[PDB]
Amino acid sequence: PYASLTEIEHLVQSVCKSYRETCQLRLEDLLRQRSNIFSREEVTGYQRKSMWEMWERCAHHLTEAIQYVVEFAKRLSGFMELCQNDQIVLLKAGAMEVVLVRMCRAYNADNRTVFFEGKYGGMELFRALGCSELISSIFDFSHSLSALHFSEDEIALYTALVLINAHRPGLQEKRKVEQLQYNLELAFHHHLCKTHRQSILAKLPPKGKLRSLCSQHVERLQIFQHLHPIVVQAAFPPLYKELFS
Amino acid sequence: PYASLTEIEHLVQSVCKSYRETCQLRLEDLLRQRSNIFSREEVTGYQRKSMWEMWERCAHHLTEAIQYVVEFAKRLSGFMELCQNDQIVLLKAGAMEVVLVRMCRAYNADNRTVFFEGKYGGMELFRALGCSELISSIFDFSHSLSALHFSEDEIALYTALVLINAHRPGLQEKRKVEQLQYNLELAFHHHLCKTHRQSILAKLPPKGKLRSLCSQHVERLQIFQHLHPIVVQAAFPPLYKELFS
Amino acid sequence: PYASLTEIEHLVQSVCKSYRETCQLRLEDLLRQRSNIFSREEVTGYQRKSMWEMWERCAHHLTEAIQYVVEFAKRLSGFMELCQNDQIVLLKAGAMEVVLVRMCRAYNADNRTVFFEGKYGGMELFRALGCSELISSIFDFSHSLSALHFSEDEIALYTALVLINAHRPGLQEKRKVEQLQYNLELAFHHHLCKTHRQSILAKLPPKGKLRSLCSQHVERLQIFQHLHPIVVQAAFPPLYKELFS
Amino acid sequence: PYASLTEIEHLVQSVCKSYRETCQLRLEDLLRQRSNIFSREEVTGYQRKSMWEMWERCAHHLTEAIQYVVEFAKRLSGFMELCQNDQIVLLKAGAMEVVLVRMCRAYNADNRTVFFEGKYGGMELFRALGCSELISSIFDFSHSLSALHFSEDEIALYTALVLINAHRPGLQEKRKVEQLQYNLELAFHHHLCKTHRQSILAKLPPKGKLRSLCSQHVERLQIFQHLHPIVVQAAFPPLYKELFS
Amino acid sequence: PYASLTEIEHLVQSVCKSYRETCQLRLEDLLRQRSNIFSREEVTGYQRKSMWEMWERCAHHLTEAIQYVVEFAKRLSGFMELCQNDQIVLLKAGAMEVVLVRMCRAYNADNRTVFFEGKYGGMELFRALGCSELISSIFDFSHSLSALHFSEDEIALYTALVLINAHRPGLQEKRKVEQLQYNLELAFHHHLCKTHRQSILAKLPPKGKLRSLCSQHVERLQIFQHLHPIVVQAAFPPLYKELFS
Amino acid sequence: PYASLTEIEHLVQSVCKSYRETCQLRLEDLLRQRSNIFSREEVTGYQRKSMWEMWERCAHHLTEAIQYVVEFAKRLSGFMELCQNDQIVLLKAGAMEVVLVRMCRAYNADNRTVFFEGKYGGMELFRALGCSELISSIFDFSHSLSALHFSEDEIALYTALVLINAHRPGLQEKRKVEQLQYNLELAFHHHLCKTHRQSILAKLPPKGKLRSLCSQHVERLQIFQHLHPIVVQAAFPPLYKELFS
Amino acid sequence: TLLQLLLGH
Amino acid sequence: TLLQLLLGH
Amino acid sequence: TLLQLLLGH
Amino acid sequence: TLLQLLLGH
Amino acid sequence: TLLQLLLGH
Amino acid sequence: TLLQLLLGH
Ligand SMILES: CC(C)=CCC[C@@H](C)[C@H]1CC[C@H]2C3=C(CC[C@]12C)[C@@]1(C)CC[C@H](O)[C@@](C)(C(=O)O)[C@@H]1CC3
Ligand SMILES: CC(C)=CCC[C@@H](C)[C@H]1CC[C@H]2C3=C(CC[C@]12C)[C@@]1(C)CC[C@H](O)[C@@](C)(C(=O)O)[C@@H]1CC3
Ligand SMILES: CC(C)=CCC[C@@H](C)[C@H]1CC[C@H]2C3=C(CC[C@]12C)[C@@]1(C)CC[C@H](O)[C@@](C)(C(=O)O)[C@@H]1CC3
Ligand SMILES: CC(C)=CCC[C@@H](C)[C@H]1CC[C@H]2C3=C(CC[C@]12C)[C@@]1(C)CC[C@H](O)[C@@](C)(C(=O)O)[C@@H]1CC3
Ligand SMILES: CC(C)=CCC[C@@H](C)[C@H]1CC[C@H]2C3=C(CC[C@]12C)[C@@]1(C)CC[C@H](O)[C@@](C)(C(=O)O)[C@@H]1CC3
Ligand SMILES: CC(C)=CCC[C@@H](C)[C@H]1CC[C@H]2C3=C(CC[C@]12C)[C@@]1(C)CC[C@H](O)[C@@](C)(C(=O)O)[C@@H]1CC3
Repeated sequence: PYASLTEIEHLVQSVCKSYRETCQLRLEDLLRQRSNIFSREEVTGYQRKSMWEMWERCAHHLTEAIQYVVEFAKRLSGFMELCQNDQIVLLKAGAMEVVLVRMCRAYNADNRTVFFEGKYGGMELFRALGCSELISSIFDFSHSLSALHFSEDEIALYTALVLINAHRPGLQEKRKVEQLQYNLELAFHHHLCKTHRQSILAKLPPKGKLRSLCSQHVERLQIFQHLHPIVVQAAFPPLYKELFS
Repeated sequence: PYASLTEIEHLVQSVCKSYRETCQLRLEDLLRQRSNIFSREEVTGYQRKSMWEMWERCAHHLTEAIQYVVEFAKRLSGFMELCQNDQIVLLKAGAMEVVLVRMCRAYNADNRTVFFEGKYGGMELFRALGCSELISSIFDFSHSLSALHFSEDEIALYTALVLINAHRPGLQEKRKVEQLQYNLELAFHHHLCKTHRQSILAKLPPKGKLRSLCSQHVERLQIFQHLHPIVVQAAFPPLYKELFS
Repeated sequence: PYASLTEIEHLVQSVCKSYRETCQLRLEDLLRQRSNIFSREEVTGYQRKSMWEMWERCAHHLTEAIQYVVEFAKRLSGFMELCQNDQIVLLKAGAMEVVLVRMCRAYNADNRTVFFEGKYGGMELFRALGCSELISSIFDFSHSLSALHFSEDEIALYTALVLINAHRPGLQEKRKVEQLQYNLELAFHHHLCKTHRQSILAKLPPKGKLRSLCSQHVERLQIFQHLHPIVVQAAFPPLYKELFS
Repeated sequence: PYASLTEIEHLVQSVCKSYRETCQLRLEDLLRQRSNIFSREEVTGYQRKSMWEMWERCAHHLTEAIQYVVEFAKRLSGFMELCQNDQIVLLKAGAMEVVLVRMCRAYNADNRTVFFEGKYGGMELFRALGCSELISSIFDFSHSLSALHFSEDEIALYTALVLINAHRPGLQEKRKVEQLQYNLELAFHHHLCKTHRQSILAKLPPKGKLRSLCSQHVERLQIFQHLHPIVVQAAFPPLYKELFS
Repeated sequence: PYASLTEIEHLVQSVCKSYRETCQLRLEDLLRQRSNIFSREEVTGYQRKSMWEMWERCAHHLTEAIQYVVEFAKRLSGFMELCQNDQIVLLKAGAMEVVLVRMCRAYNADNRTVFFEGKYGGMELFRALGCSELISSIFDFSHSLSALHFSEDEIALYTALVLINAHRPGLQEKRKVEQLQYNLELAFHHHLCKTHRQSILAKLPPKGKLRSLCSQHVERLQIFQHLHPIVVQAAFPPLYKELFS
Repeated sequence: PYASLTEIEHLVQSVCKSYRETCQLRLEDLLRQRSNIFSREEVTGYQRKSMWEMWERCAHHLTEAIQYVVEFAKRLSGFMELCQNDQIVLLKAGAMEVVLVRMCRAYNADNRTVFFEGKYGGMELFRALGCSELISSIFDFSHSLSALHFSEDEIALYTALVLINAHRPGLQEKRKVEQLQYNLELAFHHHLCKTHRQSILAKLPPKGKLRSLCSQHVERLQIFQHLHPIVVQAAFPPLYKELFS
Repeated sequence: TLLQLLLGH
Repeated sequence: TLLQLLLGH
Repeated sequence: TLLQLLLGH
Repeated sequence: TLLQLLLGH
Repeated sequence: TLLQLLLGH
Repeated sequence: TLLQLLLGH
């Protein structure tokens, strides 16, 4: 060792804490409600809702989580110390990525159900969206993640790396991000070895898997932003509009 | 691992700190005075004191320690978060148990002497109590504990588990205690393995050993509370009276 | 284990932090400027300066670092708790020792250059001092240290032990220092084993090596304090004068 | 530490090896055939077999495994060094216990199927036995074990402790077994902490759970040994007859 | 953990031993001769040798090392258990790769010299080869490796993975290699975390870097095999001819 | 790490095994007989024996142990690989040193008794020797060692270092011993950190403490070799005579 | 109640 | 800007 | 006895 | 005294 | 074949 | 020599 161990196991604690505070839903509560499923009747009610409702509905629920991700970023060690521009670039292109990762906690894999609006629901509540291929791609993603059996610490560190990405275009102080990214990579790897969990590094999904999903989302949005342009202009939360233009 | 290591080694630190602050006597001071013994003359002075003095005397010294145990409880992680009722039930039935454990620090096993009123004294200062069998049972208990050579961290974690006991009757939110107890069990076990001290888990005295002692105490009290009812009503500290009715 | 692990790995963190805050120059900045060398012209400018300038110059730069060492001491765990006299004795005889150790961070060993006044310079900037043997002895010392490839944590703990020395004469509460020194020795050794860096304990330079250097410095000073007595009286920083009389 | 670490992590290796050699079926082969199930037709064929066939059939398959358990015992460190009598007592009362533990490797919990005669079959192949309550009790047992996700090392060490039991009646050199049992307990516990798997110690099934099953087996046998006494006398393998009289 | 730790830290020992026995030159001997350099006169003697000598010379020295690599393979755990065809495919395409890795031990990076024919020589002994670009590419490769400061254990495990590559074309039982490769990947990664050396995994050179070098070698050979076809047919060692056709 | 961990934890095992095989008395047997003391009558019988008997007696018992130490040396890793001369020098000057260390296992510190001729006896069985100051010095030495609570592994490694000493005069291949000594120092230190027993390194007795004892022995021998020269010539075992001339 | 006071009930 | 507001730009 | 045989008694 | 000042004596 | 010989094919 | 014998010199 040449790097300060005290400094790196400080970062591990800092990241895990910043996530712990901005974890939105506490896990024990997310788990105990896994026996709280949408009835066959309730599900039908969702899929016979209108596309411009299910979009407006989800776009609010999404922006709900995204807000917490922003808080995570702010409390993240050495994130604010970055340039104001870079600070935006990472959050804008990365916030949606983080949420998709966080979903695996609200996703039970035994029944392939996500915790949506109070209860667990299947892939087909979101039938009314018209982008039911992207939904399947999302559920498949959260399945692979749920298969890895992440700890809450590993979620904390993984999502941290998801946000801090120097390979994101538009970065002014790129070299500044590279350094921060590396220390977080070191911290993640150290914690995995501290816990014999090094095996999952290869099991992690490719960097392009979330590149696909997040862009596939903004693709189906531009469709909706054209079908119901006045709806997204008047109803959709501004933060959502700002991020997904 | 699936549980958050950062969360569990946080608890280990939290418990050890809460004890460290409410340790009453600091250990180095408790040790250096082990060459400070009651003379043969002094001892006789104690055993020719009156039963209603030696009881009133000890009942104050006991309530002195018990007060510190209450502080330990308050500073204990997630103790206050429990129900107000349960909070009382655990403390009432458990405070006396903790003190008996803490005594092993003020008990030198080479000479079988306890640190009482400034100096180390034998089993027979407490001859004047009339319950000289319970005293022997107590000294034997603290001997077995002293034989294990606890660390101050292990005392901190052991006593924590002694207090947090979901097997105590009268608990409203019992399931709440079970969860807290388990995390403390995990934290204790983790720290023992971190220090190769796992061996002592089997060496620990049974849960009923302290059930015996604490009840054996309140048994001999009811005798005294009947022999000298007016003494305990007027002299004995209220907190003692409240706990041992 | 019998000592509290939580207490000892707390000290390790406390020491590393107190150094981290009083590290004067941050290391990454000290490293990136290793390609910033004094030109052949610049060097000549230094060695044709007057002895009473190069002494007055360095004596200010030295007192600059020494001030930071004093801050390190104040923030050092359990240093202030020592006697006021002892507090002075350790700092006075030890501050110069610490600085010599800290120099190895500002010393590149590939070219044998020290970071002096904005750039890296060789052994011969200090030719104008007249004590060019002591300078060589110093550079040789920082070379051996640089050869060990210290971590920033190991610097933090080593320098801590350098300051806390119960073998220093003039100590009132010597036994008090011995105890503090030991806990720091334990903490250092624990951290080295935590990091497989135990090998360096034998590689460390003898306690007399710095005894030589620091006294060899005050020896060449008394020469200068006699050659230019009015210069040191009027120009040399008071803290320097106080420490090296 | 006071016990020889080298000696205890030698035992851990010795036990794991002795099991590895007598593991009967290699695990990777046991796993890849989990997609090899008995058809609805095949199952019916089993349950319409005669009780005296299904008993004679299983009693041979059981004695097949029991033979491997005996080899495990012989290769087990310090088992042969025990008294010849004790050597028999442990094996006789314990061999059946070990097999029940080993079954959890041939038991898939997703479908509640055991690997029987080339394919995986449900609880109801053994309907023809007449003791279909014991079968359910067995499948429930192997489910709880399968829920713990044992390593092959943990199986090796657990089964070792199952066999080495000083609480078994009829032991001559009981104190000799106690000592061997303890070293194996230490070795097991050490390996669990080496792998952060200490959590499972409390998750392990009670000592009486297998006391129930093994005796429940010999109970239903005495029924069959009375219904078809001539069958068990002529067909049942001698080793089976010897162990279950 | 679910994989057998005892099994994986057995493999780590097995690989390190198989290398230790087939390490050709022992390291301490390779190091002490680093002050044994070719004189300016000697070097000229090498570069004025004929191309058909320097090729015939090196092709023998290369086949010398390659023979040891074959022994390493044979003693490698679970290599012989592979198919006879696959056994050849891995060795043929991989032996040259391993040697290039092993060279970093006979390469001093302070002076950029390789241990050739008794002494250390620079990049320009091999001027007479005509492929002096490949030589530079090789020296650059061994420099990067020498920069990582491998342990002898890490060389043992790295080279093992270099040989065991399921991405090599012509493999019959490819799935068999994938499994062996993975266990070796796990073993390597485990040992790196055991030694806090996980950092080097990212520092390792790409899989194509050696693909370049080994093919770049066989490319310049076909040139020589055409310029001096009768030389390679009569002088070049058969094993070399067999591998590089 | 740069040294091969696999190589160093191999040495740790090799040394511990070589001692384990040549441990003379097994420890559990040495401990259980601690309640087997010489009666007041028996002791008197020893001290009224003649000086030339008690010397001849002990000189045989000593040579008994020394023979085992020689076996330890032979089985010690890389001891035989040393020069034949050096091999003798280390054994001759070091065998007596090792035995004095091994005595701490046969020395109970609660009663200050050594296991001599079947039972535990005090310092005063050896009154008849006339060198009753050396005896006291020896008992004091084994007390300090017994105070450290060595493991059997730590005895194995300590005694190894006691024998392998390059500071012994008369060494031909001294540099060869230095290298072997260092690897053993590394192995010892590694094992202590593996077991959190690093604390004892400073607690170990100085190298001169055994220099004193062993020479103090040969000093009192020359007295006896002059008082009863014909006794030592005819009775004393040749190996003893050879070592202590 | 005194115990309740010591806590804050 | 809303994102800028959430941070403090 | 068969069990005794399997061991070596 | 300056050193005493820097500490707080 | 020489490589086959070195192994044992 | 006896010591030499014990080793093998
Ligand atoms: C067009 C669009 C937006 C399609 C996406 C539709 C779907 C996939 C999308 C719309 C709503 C959104 C959602 C989550 C992520 C994906 C999902 C379900 C999760 C589960 C992530 C974790 C948060 O903690 C938690 C629980 C919360 O907000 O509390 C939410 C609950 C709501
Ligand atoms: C009828 C009764 C009450 C019988 C009990 C009599 C005896 C056993 C009982 C009466 C007084 C009591 C006592 C302690 C526990 C048992 C004991 C001695 C200890 C040592 C625990 C640790 C505290 O830190 C410390 C040092 C303190 O108060 O500072 C006390 C000192 C006084
Ligand atoms: C007569 C005398 C005083 C002779 C000493 C002359 C020489 C050896 C001496 C005079 C000035 C002094 C010096 C340092 C230590 C030795 C040295 C160079 C270092 C490098 C230590 C680390 C500090 O962080 C740093 C960078 C700083 O002040 O920022 C300084 C920079 C200035
Ligand atoms: C009356 C009786 C005997 C009732 C018991 C009936 C049932 C429960 C019982 C009869 C046959 C028996 C059996 C096993 C244990 C329980 C079970 C199924 C297992 C799976 C243990 C692991 C061995 O490795 C393996 C695979 C083998 O023999 O290879 C066997 C396969 C056959
Ligand atoms: C056309 C060709 C073959 C060009 C390659 C020329 C050059 C690069 C090539 C020709 C000879 C060859 C060589 C080695 C690898 C590369 C190198 C130098 C090393 C150093 C590897 C480690 C072995 O342990 C050791 C020491 C040995 O054989 O003992 C050899 C010594 C000889
Ligand atoms: C003049 C002389 C020789 C004075 C020495 C007298 C005394 C100190 C000396 C004479 C006999 C000798 C002795 C031992 C070391 C010191 C001691 C007692 C020990 C205990 C070491 C460990 C061996 O395992 C063990 C048990 C054995 O031989 O089995 C012996 C038993 C006999």
